[PDB]
Amino acid sequence: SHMWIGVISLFPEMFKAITEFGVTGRAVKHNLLKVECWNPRDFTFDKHKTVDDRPYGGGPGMLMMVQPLRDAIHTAKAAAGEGAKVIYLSPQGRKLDQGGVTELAQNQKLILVCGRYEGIDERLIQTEIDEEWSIGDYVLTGGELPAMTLIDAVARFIPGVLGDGLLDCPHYTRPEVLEGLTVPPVLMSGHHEEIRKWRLKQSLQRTWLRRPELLEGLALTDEQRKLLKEAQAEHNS
Amino acid sequence: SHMWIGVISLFPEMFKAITEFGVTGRAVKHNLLKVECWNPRDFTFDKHKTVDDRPYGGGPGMLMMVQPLRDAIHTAKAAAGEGAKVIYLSPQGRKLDQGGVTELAQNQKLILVCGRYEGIDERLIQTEIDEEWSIGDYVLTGGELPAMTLIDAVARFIPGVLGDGLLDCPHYTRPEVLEGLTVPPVLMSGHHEEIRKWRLKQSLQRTWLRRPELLEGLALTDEQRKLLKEAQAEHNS
Ligand SMILES: CC(C)(C)CNc1ncc(C(N)=O)c(N)n1
Ligand SMILES: CC(C)(C)CNc1ncc(C(N)=O)c(N)n1
Repeated sequence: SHMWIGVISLFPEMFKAITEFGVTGRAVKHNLLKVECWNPRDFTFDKHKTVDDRPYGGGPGMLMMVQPLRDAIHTAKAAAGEGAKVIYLSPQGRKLDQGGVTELAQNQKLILVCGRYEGIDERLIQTEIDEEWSIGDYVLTGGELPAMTLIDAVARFIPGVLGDGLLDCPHYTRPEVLEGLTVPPVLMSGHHEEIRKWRLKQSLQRTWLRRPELLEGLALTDEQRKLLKEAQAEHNS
Repeated sequence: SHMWIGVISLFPEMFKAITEFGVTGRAVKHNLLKVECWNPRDFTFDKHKTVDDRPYGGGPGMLMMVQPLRDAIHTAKAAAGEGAKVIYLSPQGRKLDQGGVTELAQNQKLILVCGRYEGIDERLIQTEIDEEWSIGDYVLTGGELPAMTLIDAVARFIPGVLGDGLLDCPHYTRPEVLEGLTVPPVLMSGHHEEIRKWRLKQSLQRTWLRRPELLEGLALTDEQRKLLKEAQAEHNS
């Protein structure tokens, strides 16, 4: 099953970062992921191709001009056909987490609207946007990096693109000793079950130490409860 | 005051997305922000320029090979001189928010290590990395988009790049009526103080409705307490 993502952006060439490189680049080349861009600048009619406009009420910044942006959105919606969810990315949106990625990955078509300047007219959010999403509680110069982050995250769910609430365990590769630090012997034991339990215990320990609030949201298995208790006992010596 | 950011990445051309476009592109052209990239592939010695390696303990994925990555990091550190903080980006790191952006923006030099595959050897985190940071609780195919997100966020603090804990207020531009929706008359009143209070009240209302936990962390001013009370009264009709 493939995924189609329409993007509205003043800087469509930024999207080469995901369409030309790495796992996502392969997904695009293999037609597993399609990314199509529309630029509001192409929908302007004045000589200077104006894409910003002044905010009612004054203020230091500018907003995206409504007409070119609205026309670009409508063109993207026509290209998508029916069933495409239109998303605006901003810090005022629902904060993205891996559960939200999983939800968004259920869509076969998405349209991502990338804001620049101080943002977009509130009435376009009311009339054109289905959902507002944020990649995190911080402020950027534009919505393109958030859009690409979202695309990369959801692309991992497309069948063929790739070859539990806890933080990842530590990983080791060659050499066996690096600046005096050795690989945990269990990882060289060849005992698959002991290795699985070590990695799970490490993930539980790391989540407890670094992000204890994430543990509150989990219903730990019996095995996970035991390994977490073991890790906490070792921490308390 | 300018900022220098060294980047370690297998896909340095992805960084054109921030260095060639928009506000960050201007910052680079004007020498306010410098982004310098080193690619571990350039530090390999085998015929096929191998940059991945197998994890001790088995598993489905690969890790970044230690030697090319270590050598790239050391070269970046030599180029940076003293005082450069080395950051690894992963979901196991401290979660980025605007307060964390402000902290990171105090550095004149940063080195950002971008992981690919299943990540990097834990001992390199111990021996080479000063701080681990996450852009959010979700999983991506590589650390490049997180690195670019971080760069964009901190670049906004560099003097000359640009022309309070609450969500932003709604913004409006032309036309006065859009699909039957009118601009709030206060924004056309020309009354600067009434406009300021309306925007602040809207920010308080939106934060309360969408992200009430963010309000708990704020020490509201008298004015903010009053406007929030007004907005909550209007919500309860
Ligand atoms: C100002 C404008 C909203 C137009 C773009 N800046 C921006 N900053 C942050 C995010 C985010 N955290 O998701 C985003 N989507 N966009
Ligand atoms: C797997 C590997 C860690 C190498 C890169 N994937 C990744 N996914 C997410 C983030 C983040 N949330 O910050 C990140 N920095 N990197």
